[PDB]
Amino acid sequence: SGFRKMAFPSGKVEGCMVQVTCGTTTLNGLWLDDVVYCPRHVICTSEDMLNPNYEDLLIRKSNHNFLVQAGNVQLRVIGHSMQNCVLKLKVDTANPKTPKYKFVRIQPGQTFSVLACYNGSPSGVYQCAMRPNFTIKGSFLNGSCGSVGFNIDYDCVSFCYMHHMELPTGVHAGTDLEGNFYGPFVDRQTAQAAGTDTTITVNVLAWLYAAVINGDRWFLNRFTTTLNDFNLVAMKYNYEPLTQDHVDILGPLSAQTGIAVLDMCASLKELLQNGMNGRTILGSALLEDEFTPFDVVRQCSGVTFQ
Amino acid sequence: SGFRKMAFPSGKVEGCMVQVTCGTTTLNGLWLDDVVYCPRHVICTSEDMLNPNYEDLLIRKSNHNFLVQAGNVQLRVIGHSMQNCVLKLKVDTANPKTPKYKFVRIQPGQTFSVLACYNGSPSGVYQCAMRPNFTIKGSFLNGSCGSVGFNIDYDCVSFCYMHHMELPTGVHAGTDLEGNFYGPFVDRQTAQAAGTDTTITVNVLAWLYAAVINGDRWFLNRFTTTLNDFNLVAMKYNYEPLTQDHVDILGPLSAQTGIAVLDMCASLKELLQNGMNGRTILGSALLEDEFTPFDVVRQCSGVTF
Ligand SMILES: O=C(NC[C@H]1CCCO1)NC1CCCC1
Ligand SMILES: [Cl-]
Repeated sequence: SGFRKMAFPSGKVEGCMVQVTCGTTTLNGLWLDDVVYCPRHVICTSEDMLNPNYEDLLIRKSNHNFLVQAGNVQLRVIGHSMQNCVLKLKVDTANPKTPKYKFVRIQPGQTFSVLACYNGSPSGVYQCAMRPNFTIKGSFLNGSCGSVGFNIDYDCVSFCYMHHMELPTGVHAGTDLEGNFYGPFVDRQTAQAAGTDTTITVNVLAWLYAAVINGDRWFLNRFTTTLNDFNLVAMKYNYEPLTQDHVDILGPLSAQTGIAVLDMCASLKELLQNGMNGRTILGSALLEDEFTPFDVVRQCSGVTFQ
Repeated sequence: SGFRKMAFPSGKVEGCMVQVTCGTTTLNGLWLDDVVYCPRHVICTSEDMLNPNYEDLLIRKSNHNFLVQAGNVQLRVIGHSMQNCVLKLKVDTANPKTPKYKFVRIQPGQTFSVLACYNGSPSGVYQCAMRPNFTIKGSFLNGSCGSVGFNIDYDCVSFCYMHHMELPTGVHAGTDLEGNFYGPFVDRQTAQAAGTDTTITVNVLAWLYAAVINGDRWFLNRFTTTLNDFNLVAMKYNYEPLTQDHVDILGPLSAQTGIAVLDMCASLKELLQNGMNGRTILGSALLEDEFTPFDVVRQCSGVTF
């Protein structure tokens, strides 16, 4: 039993991290097979920050303007190309530590692990979610660009995020491993701001189901709600609307606990109205929204504590 | 910027985990050099666990009674012995992925990373604190025994914890890697309860410093206090006493922020007496106590391995 923010074991990703330097700029790259992936903004100088013409800057680079270092080894770059906002450096050696891997673009609400790195070396691992406003609430310092987000479902590493920048409110933005930004952001230093963020309702509901599995019952009630009435209330607290898709996703947790999804929705409406009254749920005095239905089933027993 | 509960990268430990089976029991072992470490309770039947005589159970066993699997490879056990509540299985092959390591016993208040494992496969990593009552608040299912906890210093892994059991309240108890329990626990199926727990004051202060570094400042005030005055308040709230060593350890953060420890102590006094008055700190409505001063400096400085 117990319930914790849990990251994937980072080892398979650790063996892929390298350092990339171009000019005076050093950041992280991801070395899979014979390609190193990194943010294309590595090729910018100071006057290129507002309105870089990436095609123009890249054509001006030779292979030997890129210093790539894997531990103590220099890897020789033998080719370069750009894909959207990611740079792809061809090197003369395939990474012998390359895991089984794939690239996946995720949707808001999904969770993943981040391996934060500086100078091609891992600093730490933690769990994040893609926020509804397409940002992530990370922990990143200068030098952390090129750090990646990943899942490991069943021996294969699914890469879903690469870190590019910090926005003015202190939240983070980046791309998939095909170089497409999450959300409306661009790799320019022009003024940009995240939209107002909301709470990931389906994830909160999942976490309430986790609480019940771990033996909490204090927040349950005898009421139910229509889906529509729930949404009208929830939106007044800056909660995301719950779709029928979301209702379906919670069906297994519903069945394992014997509490219907709209039954649980009524608990959540009550909690938003009353607060916790000095109590906690699973070690929090807030409603947690960074655990998916899938995370909860994976982390929990298949036996409820009644 | 930003601040998260962050584990050490687990790769160096992932390469050390194996599966150990004795009779019908499978759990995890730690393979370092030519020895596999695991909980001694692996050898017990259900009946045994009520009142075990480990000495007697162990002499009765031989090498071939222990099945050690590292992925698809069977290790040959060539010897066995017990040290406290840990079993040591000598194997015919040194682990070629053995990292630079040592065995270290930690103190209550200190944090570490747990690599939760099942059937010898790493499953998840998370950061824990050793509670004042010597439990950890972990996340463990059946098959997790023998999972380990550790810190990293440069390239050196310090192993500090091996998971043995769950207590009735859902908290967890285990040993150091020399088999000595943390806390007043024994490895048998009998009635055991954790003592009443306390809050780790120096860690709360470190977290308030992390909040300030990240621009979260509402709880700061013009006041200061004395160790004596604070401790009298704190002890009233089941907060551990703040020692002078604790104050010295916070010195780096006090200097980096311009909030002196006793200045920050005055803020924490008010939070205890008054609550958070509807606010949050670093996205929490509780006072978090599972980050050490060292944790905060490391995370906010960007130390690497
Ligand atoms: O439908 C999903 N995301 C998009 C929604 C969430 C906020 C508004 O739009 N599902 C995610 C949660 C479960 C795993 C992925
Ligand atoms: Cl997704």
